[PDB]
Amino acid sequence: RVGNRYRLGRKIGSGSFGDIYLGTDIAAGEEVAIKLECVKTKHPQLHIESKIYKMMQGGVGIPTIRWCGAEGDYNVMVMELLGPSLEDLFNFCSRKFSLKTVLLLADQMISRIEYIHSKNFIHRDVKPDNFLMGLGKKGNLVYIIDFGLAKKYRDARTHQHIPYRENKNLTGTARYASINTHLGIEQSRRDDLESLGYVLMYFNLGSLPWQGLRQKYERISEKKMSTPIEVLCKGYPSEFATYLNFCRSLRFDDKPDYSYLRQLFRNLFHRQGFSYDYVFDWNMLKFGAS
Ligand SMILES: CC1(C)Cn2nc(-c3ccc(F)cn3)c(-c3ccnc4[nH]ncc34)c2CO1
Repeated sequence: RVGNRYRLGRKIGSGSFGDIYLGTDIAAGEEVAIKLECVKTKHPQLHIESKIYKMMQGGVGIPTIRWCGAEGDYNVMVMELLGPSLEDLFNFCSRKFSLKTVLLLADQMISRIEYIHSKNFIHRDVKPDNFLMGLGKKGNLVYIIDFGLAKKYRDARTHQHIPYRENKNLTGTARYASINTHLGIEQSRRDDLESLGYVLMYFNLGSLPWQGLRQKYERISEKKMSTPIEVLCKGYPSEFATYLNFCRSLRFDDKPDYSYLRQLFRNLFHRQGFSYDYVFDWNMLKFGAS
């Protein structure tokens, strides 16, 4: 048991700096997700993440916190249960998302990243595994999770942007990291959106060119810097190359034009003649016997 109304269960995976568990609400009977961090770690970070989660509450696509406290030898946070990550669905769709599905996700993922920025934070871990779909009536709503690597980019009181600086502690997934990260440059808002661009091309292509190579981080960096966007996005609509170029060229402290980025794909969504039924690839899978 955990807290007051939550029972513990399976270990379902590992988040950034912690372990994730299935939980069952005793009062309402609903299922929940629980994060546990051992107390005696010399670098405790669960409480920091929880406060960020609390700051994000009320926004679209932010998981609702049910409880957060201490039990036994663990700090504990309780989230509403959500659906599979975009990586899970990507594998279920044979690692191939249709252009319509990619654009549908892109619109929401940009707004999730914008909302976090609107709360003075940068995610710094933008990857498919950190986007989870909702459940039930929210089955078409993309959530954003795992604020363990998040970091304030402007002062809450004055909005003063953090200074341009060297940050060589490579933090985040290498495959989707911004080139600025590889060059040991402090991440800013442009870096979250640049990482998202690599995610979108990941969905389009099925694998990024710098896949399957401390040593590997340098190799990924070299291939990322040796890959022109024209080569990376060859065969796909120009908006993806336009999106990446806009994020890469964005100034360090500049506020991104989120609306322009979303409209890039929305206009392409309309021009391609796609229905807005909000039907994803995984809603079209067929099933049967073995
Ligand atoms: C394992 C990982 C790579 C990382 N991770 N971490 C969490 C998590 C859970 C509780 C919490 F308090 C903080 N994080 C979940 C998570 C899983 C299921 N339903 C959820 N709802 N909200 C979050 C969430 C996942 C999923 O993907």
